[PDB]
Amino acid sequence: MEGIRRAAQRAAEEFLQAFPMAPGSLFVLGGSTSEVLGERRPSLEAAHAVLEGLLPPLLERGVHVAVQACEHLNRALVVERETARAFGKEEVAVFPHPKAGGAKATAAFLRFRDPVMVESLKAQAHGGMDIGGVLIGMHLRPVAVPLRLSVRKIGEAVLLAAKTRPKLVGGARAVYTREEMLKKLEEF
Amino acid sequence: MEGIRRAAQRAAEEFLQAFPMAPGSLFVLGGSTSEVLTRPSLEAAHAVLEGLLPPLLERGVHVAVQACEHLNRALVVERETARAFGKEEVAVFPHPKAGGAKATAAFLRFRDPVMVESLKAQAHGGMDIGGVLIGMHLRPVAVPLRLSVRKIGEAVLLAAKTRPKLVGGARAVYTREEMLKKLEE
Amino acid sequence: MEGIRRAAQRAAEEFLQAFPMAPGSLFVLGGSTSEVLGTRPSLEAAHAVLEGLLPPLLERGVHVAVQACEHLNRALVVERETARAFGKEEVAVFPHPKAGGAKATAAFLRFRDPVMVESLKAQAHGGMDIGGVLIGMHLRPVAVPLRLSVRKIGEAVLLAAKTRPKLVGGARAVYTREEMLKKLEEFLP
Ligand SMILES: [Zn+2]
Ligand SMILES: [Zn+2]
Repeated sequence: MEGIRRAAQRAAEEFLQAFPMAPGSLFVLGGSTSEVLGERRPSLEAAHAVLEGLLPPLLERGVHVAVQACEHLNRALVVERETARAFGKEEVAVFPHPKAGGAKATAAFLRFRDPVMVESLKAQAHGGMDIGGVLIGMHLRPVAVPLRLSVRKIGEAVLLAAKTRPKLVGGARAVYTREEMLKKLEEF
Repeated sequence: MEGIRRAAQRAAEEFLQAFPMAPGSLFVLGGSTSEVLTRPSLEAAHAVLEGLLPPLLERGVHVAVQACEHLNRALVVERETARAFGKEEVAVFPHPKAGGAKATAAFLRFRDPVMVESLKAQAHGGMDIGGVLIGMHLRPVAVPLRLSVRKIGEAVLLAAKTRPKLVGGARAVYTREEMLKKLEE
Repeated sequence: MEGIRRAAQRAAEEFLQAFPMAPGSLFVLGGSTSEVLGTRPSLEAAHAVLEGLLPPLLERGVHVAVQACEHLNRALVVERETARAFGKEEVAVFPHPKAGGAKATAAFLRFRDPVMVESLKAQAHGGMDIGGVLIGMHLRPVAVPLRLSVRKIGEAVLLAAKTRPKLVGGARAVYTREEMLKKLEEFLP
């Protein structure tokens, strides 16, 4: 599953290269292991390979990671106790398993230190990835911006990565860069 | 009056046995001294507080005391509690005939008390002495606790803790074991 | 111009006298420099207003937000540390006089690490509105207008407001520690 493992690390590095997530920000991972393995039921092997490759890069930058479980658990997420506390998350009571929750949330639950399940992130993630068309947008804060990365797939699953950036505001006379602001000042 | 305190201490004792509230959590007390004895009693308020407060405070649990409905159930908390929990302070001073004896006894005993609008449903547990209701202050899901002490004085005691919502459909599981058993398959 | 900074300085001192804001509190400034002048904006008039109002607030550890005009949806300039302390949402834009006003632009130029934020989520404890631009949307309940001796800044009318807790309770309630102790006598032996 090395390529799953390898492709995972790559995307995480590419992502952070394009979106240098600061310490304390929050990252959300959603994905389907059945999709990662294609048409050949979930896979724990694949699950651990994805995490194996994806998590270190983010953890090294002190970025908090959340792993969304599937719809049978309402998409509650596996997070470290400290992340729930740092982000004011509401804990919900359930324990994931491949058949009820999925292999990726289950493997995350086993690999974390003091995992807890949370109802949602209250849409506070700053960036994240969707592996396999499971959807992760509900977890991201405005404004989500899809990121085209060179790594287009993790196994056979289509990879969708998104960063977030602030809303663009103000009317026809407004500007959006410091450079343009300075020109309006010279003109003034 | 010492018996009211003794029932209060046994209640607090049983309550924390079943729900060992951690440092930093919030307990809400609501109650009517009139029901413990329609005239409030500061004496009865002192006994209930002496019985309830020490075991909570020694655990680092924050305490809120709900005033009656004439002050719209605004509660008494230490200024630090209002700060840790992002509570909104309102302007009023309680007295037994408008606030009730217990909010009054708390306001006088607290180091730096403020009246707050509500706790924004943040409490992890509490007690209702006399059926005055405290549910609106508790975070989901409130689980009432059976304690041997069913009354304080002549007032019924309702005690409750809180716990996370149970979620997931028919295949979901709820204990680490059940999970393992599921992995082994 | 010095006349404008002096009226700003008097406004400030008097305001903080009537409402001694604590460190960590939040003050909101809104205004039209064109109104101060008595048309187009002026960075000089902005400069005079900020030099008069900001040193006394900052020395008390009060966080300051400066409201841009409606072309920028009244987003506000605040230090990044303030956006963070008050859980504010950063918005993407750069004010300039013609779009945002001179006051907000001067704040942005002067702050150390400025960011624009969408609103203050009505968390401000007090502020000033110079010229009738409105700042009430930024104040937490209950806003209380203060009458300062300083009524204008330049030609702009000055409106200053503090905030205080909602007064609650029915007919039997009391509102001072004094009234409370008296009510307790009457109950106690
Ligand atoms: Zn100057
Ligand atoms: Zn200066």
